[PDB]
Amino acid sequence: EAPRSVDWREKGYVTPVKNQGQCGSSWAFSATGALEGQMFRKTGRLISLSEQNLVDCSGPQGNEGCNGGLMDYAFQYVQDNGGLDSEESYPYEATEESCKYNPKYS
Amino acid sequence: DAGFVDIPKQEKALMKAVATVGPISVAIDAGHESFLFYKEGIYFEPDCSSEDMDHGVLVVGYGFESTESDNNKYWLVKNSWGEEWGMGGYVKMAKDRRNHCGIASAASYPTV
Repeated sequence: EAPRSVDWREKGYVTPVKNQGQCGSSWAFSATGALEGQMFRKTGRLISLSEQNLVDCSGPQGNEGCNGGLMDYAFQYVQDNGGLDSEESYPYEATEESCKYNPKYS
Repeated sequence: DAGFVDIPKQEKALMKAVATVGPISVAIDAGHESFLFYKEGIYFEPDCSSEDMDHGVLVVGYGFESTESDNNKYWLVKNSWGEEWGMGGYVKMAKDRRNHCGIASAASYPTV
């Protein structure tokens, strides 16, 4: 039967609490938290992942940056992109910016 | 190939997924001042909707308060409004009270 109590923080699956600031990006923090947990499940490594990479780059999958989004659209972006950058390499700005992975027009 | 698994809209299905998979993304109705000013304890808001969710959060576990005589189960939820909100940034959401705030209505996790 399922246990009576479960707390994945005790097992090392959860990063510290973050602050989305003045931006409607809770969908991105929910999605990075679930991805941080499944990458720890797979590899035993807990790394804070980038909500900014989702806010800036997952518009093709249906998200709207600081104007709202869905965790499933963020998970589709992760699979399309082959992963997600770390928070340390692609830090949070609490505003939608250009996706550096978009070549744009030249 | 979609990159995620959707959990059926039921708290027992969510409980099994949390126990077997790890933290799960969920959405809740966070549009009540009781949640904006939440500080501690099991959160129960009589006027919460199980259909109109507007805020994504992360279920990292579940448990129960043995010194409370009924309505004592909760979901352990990580929010993203910083550590000064709630219990160091976390909230204990009422569990097994008719899908309170829609916590089991839009639950999923990524495939890796």
